[PDB]
Amino acid sequence: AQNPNCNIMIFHPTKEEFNDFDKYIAYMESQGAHRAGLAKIIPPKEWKARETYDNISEILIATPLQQVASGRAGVFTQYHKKKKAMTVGEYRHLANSKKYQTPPHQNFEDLERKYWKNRIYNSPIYGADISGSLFDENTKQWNLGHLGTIQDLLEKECGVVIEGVNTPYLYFGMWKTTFAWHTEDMDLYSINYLHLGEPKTWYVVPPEHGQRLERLARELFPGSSRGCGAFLRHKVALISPTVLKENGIPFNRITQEAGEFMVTFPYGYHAGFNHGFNCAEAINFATPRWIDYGKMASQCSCGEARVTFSMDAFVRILQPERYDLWKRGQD
Ligand SMILES: O=C(O)CNC(=O)C(=O)O
Ligand SMILES: [Mg+2]
Ligand code: NI
Ligand SMILES: [Zn+2]
Repeated sequence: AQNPNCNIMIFHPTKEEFNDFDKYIAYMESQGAHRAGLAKIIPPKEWKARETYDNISEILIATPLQQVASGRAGVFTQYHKKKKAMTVGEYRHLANSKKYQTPPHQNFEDLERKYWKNRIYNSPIYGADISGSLFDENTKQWNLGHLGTIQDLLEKECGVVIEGVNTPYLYFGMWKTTFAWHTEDMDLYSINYLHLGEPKTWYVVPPEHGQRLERLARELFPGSSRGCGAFLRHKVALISPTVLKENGIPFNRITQEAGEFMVTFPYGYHAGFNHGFNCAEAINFATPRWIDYGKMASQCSCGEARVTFSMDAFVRILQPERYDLWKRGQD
């Protein structure tokens, strides 16, 4: 078995190897990359996502989210308070202000220390889940707006034709902006490209150990756990690396820098934070190996997690028994 310790692998494809997305994903998994739940892909030195980022300030962040934390430094929830719309220009200016900017620090490790020590005492503002793309339409390789769609994958593998579309989302982050512990909708893959700015640190639990994370989360967030059998789908819970180590949860960590891709694999729980002003683009995707994960994925039926138009059809076809009660939570 490849990668038995489930370490995060880092790939350096050639421009030749970067031409066929599906085949490179299949390659990574032949080397055991999926066992970690997360891989990094450094694009060939000749590749670019677009020529410059000079004109992005006019993107609108229609609903910035102020991420308000409750709990203790290593175990907290966050609630997203909706703020007034602002442009990316305005946001970047806000991220760079004295109140919100990245503090002085020695290196990534010192900054990680400061994040976990001090996160709860500040409420950074996140521009998340904005439909759109920053890839140039002439970028042909690893263009997150030109991937084959999950609906087409399900059609090719399973023969069923469904409604729905699959498009990317932009995330504008600042220091301390946080993504809580989650897997993807329907335990899909994700791919994330860091277009510009400061890094993003990731924590990940190997898919084969995901249930151990869930068991800890039920113990750490006991009221949430009673309210919904899949409350991690709410994307509100944070657990520090220190806490994970204390409870023997297997995990890994890695820092993504501008110009790099990350791929999360089915049922790879991940969480993380932003080091400073940045912009990432991400999208979900599927492969043939995903299908069984999609069949077994948990669902939020309490009605908090409230998920896309396209997810309906995945639940309808892959989880027909759930379909009934799940759409009660989604209606
Ligand atoms: O970048 C972020 O804020 C969150 N991204 C993801 O969870 C992902 O790409 O799967
Ligand atoms: Mg613009
Ligand atoms: Ni994710
Ligand atoms: Zn729920």
